[PDB]
Amino acid sequence: AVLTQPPSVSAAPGQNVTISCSGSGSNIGNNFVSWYQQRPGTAPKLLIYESNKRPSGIPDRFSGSKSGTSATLAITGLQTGDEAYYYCATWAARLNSARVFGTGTMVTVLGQPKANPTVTLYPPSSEELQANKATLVCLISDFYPGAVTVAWKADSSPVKAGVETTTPSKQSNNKYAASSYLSLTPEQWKSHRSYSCQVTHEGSTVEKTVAPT
Amino acid sequence: VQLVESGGGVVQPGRSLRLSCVGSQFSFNRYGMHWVRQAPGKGLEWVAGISFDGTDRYHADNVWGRFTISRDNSKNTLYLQMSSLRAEDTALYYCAKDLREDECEEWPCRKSRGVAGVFDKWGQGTMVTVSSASTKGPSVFPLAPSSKSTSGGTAALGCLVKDYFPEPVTVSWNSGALTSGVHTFPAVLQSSGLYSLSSVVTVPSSSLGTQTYICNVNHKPSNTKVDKKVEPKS
Ligand SMILES: [Zn+2]
Ligand SMILES: [Zn+2]
Repeated sequence: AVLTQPPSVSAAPGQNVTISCSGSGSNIGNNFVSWYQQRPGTAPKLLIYESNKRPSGIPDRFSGSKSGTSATLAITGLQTGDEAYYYCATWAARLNSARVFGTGTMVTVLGQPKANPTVTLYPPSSEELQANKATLVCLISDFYPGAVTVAWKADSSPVKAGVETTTPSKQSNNKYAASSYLSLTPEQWKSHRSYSCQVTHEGSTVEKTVAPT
Repeated sequence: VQLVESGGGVVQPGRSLRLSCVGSQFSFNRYGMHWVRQAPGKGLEWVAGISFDGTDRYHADNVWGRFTISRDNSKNTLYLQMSSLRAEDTALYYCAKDLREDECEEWPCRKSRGVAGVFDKWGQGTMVTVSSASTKGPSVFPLAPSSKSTSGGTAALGCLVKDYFPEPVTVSWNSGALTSGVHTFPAVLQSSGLYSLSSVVTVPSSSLGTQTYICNVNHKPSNTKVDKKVEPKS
């Protein structure tokens, strides 16, 4: 079981944003929810506890609500320091291989125009195949805001095993970059007609495809 | 309120490790405590929890039967005894304080409030790495341009730097004579403990029959350098 959150939300300074946390039932539906903030190179910080109560020192901009199996965090008057990751949590969600924390969500304070990712997908080199290894490489560059969702497919089928993906990183031109690798046996590689890398960013998904020679 | 973690280093699978978190500037004996972990660069994951006196212990199912949380209030110290480590246990381990202030009401403690499951204070954390990998240099493979690039526009050519340890690795192109059509990406932590990254450069397609392109990888921790020529091939 999981507390699913949106991968990302974005807004200009001063605007309002909302973040959802959906579960059940046995967790949210009958239990308190807490929200935590985490800025890049620091430790998490409690923003909300008992659904809507703030600890001391937390701006009144941050508010929490809860309805049915969904909880919600709300930030009014977005400031630049609000750009961070946000996680929802409930102490009930530990009880069956389930995760206490949400997924969670990246909040972006817009400070430049949005940019769609340039996606490049490389098949395994012949040199790597002669070494009895196959690695598919998906490179995603020059996108903003810095949040993407990468998914792999083998022909029409979805893939999750053998996949590793990096967190987005700030390039020199203030835009973001990321990469995803799909590690593979030449048998697996040759067994399908094609493999595809699907990158999702801002209501758009670009899929690139490669096939055995 | 201060939480300081320690004990986190590199370690091999199957073996063991004991993490420690010392707390100060608060009544450590009145609050429950939690161990929470964060693998890079992912989300938070609650590992273990303990009440103020240690009568009530909680462990995630990921670690049930191989991790054990404990505390010594006489020394204001929290302990996480990890055994049978796995590569999946590789993460940054945070010590976190439970929100609820607790005292015993009836006489272990018969009647109590218990932990709340809310983490109001954290402590930067200590890194635990599980890898059976000793120091070794990378294998470099060419990421060749698309065949459908001949004449006209542009082409992305790169090199894949695979299976090395530890960090860091650096990549240049043509000995520094080529510095921007260029992206060098962060590395990934493969399941084998070994690291991998890629570097790509975008150039004109007409230049792919005259100009030679070479990626220069440097991996100092293993005293290795690798120069790889990236050809269009057929
Ligand atoms: Zn670029
Ligand atoms: Zn297939």
